[PDB]
Amino acid sequence: TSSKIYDNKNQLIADL
Amino acid sequence: NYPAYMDNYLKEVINQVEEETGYNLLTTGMDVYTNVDQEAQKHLWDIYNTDEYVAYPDDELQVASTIVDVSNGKVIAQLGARHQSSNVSFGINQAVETNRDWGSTMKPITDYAPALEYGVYDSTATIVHDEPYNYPGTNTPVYNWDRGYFGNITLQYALQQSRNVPAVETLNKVGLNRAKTFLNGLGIDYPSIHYSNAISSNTTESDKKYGASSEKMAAAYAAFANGGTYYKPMYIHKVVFSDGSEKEFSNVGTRAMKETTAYMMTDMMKTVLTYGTGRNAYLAWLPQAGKTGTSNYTDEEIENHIKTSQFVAPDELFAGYTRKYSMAVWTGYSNRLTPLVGNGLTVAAKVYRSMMTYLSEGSNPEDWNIPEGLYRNGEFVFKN
Ligand SMILES: [Cl-]
Ligand SMILES: [Cl-]
Ligand SMILES: [Cl-]
Ligand SMILES: [Cl-]
Ligand SMILES: [Zn+2]
Ligand SMILES: [Zn+2]
Ligand SMILES: [Zn+2]
Repeated sequence: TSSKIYDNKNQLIADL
Repeated sequence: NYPAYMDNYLKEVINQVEEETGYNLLTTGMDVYTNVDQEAQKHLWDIYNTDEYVAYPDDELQVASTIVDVSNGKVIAQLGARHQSSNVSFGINQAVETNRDWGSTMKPITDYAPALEYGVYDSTATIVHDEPYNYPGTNTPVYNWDRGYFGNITLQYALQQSRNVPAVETLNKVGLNRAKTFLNGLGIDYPSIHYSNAISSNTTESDKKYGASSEKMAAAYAAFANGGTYYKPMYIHKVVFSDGSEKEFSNVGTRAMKETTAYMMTDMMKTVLTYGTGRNAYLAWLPQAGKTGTSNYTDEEIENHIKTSQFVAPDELFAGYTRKYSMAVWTGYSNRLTPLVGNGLTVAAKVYRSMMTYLSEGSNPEDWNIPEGLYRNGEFVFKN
C-alpha cells in the first residue's frame, strides 16, 4: 500500500 | 505523491527493484533509497524548461539525458523531456530508450577504442585515410558530412573533425566480430553488427539491450573517464522491507579496455572541445573530454520530407565526461521528420556545458595522468 523513496541524501523525495 | 521533475527517474527506480527482487514497489510496502541528487535534478529541470540557461529555438525541441557517477555507475540525474506536460505519471522515459540514432558519438567506442585496444593503431598520431571510399564489399560511398575529403590526417584530427571515411575503414581493420565484442564490454549490443554501425547506432532489432540510449552512452563513456571499467547503470541504493529485512545493491565494474586505450581516447577527445567539433561545450577551467554526434536522413526522407537546403539532422548528440561525472545528451524532435537547424543543433552542447558547469563549479577540477606504457610527444601520445 505504501512505499517511500529517499534521494541520496536520504531525505524523502516521494511517497508511492 | 512525488515531484514532476522526478517522474522519469522514479520510473527507472520502480523497474530496477522489480528486476532484482521481483516485487513491485507499487503493490508491496517498502522504503527505497535511490542515487539521485535532488538539486541536480531541479537544476537539470530548470535547464530544459526555463530560458535562463539556454536558447531553445522553440518549445517543441526535445532533450533527454543521463548523468552518471563515473566511479560506480550511479545515476545522479535523468530527464527524458522538456516542456512536455500531461501528467500520466511514469510514462515513456526517453533517457533509457534506444529508438534514436546516436550517430557520430558511436565512433569512439565502436571503431577507435577497439583499434587502439587491439594493435591496429599504435599512436594518436597514426596516419589514417580520409579519401573516397565505399562501404566494404559494396559500391556505396561513405560520404563525409560535407561531401569533401581531407586526405592523410592523424587519428586524433580525424576523431576531432568527426570524419566518417577513416572511421568505417577503422572498423574494417578491427573486424566486426572483435568490435561487437568490445561493444558488449561497454554494455551495448546489436543482434547483428554492420559497417554502417561504425557511425550509427541504428539497428535491425529494437529491444532495449540493442542500441544506444542516453543511459547506455553515459555509462559507456564513463569507462573512459574511470580508466577502463564498465559500471552497470544504477538508480537504487537500498530497499528496506516492511518485514524488517533489507537488500543492499552493489555494482562491480569490469575491465572494458586497457588504461592505455582509455587515456588515449581521452586525449584525442579533449581536442574535440578545443579546436574540434565540440567547441560549444568547452570550458577552459574544466579538464573534461567529449564527442559530438549527428545522425542523418535516409534519402527517401531527404527527397520527400526535407524542405530547407540547409544543414539538417534528425538527432544531435553529445557525450562528454569529466574526472567525476559522465554525461550523455540527446536532442531532436518527437518526430524525426521535423529537423534540427541553425541554433537548434547547438542545444546538445550547451545543455551539456550548462549542466557540467554546475556539476563541477565546485568539486576541484582534476586532470588525467598518462599511464605507464605510454609517452607524450607533442600533441600526440605513443605506446612504448
Ligand atoms: Cl573479427
Ligand atoms: Cl579483421
Ligand atoms: Cl519502515
Ligand atoms: Cl559530428
Ligand atoms: Zn538550479
Ligand atoms: Zn586506407
Ligand atoms: Zn551487413
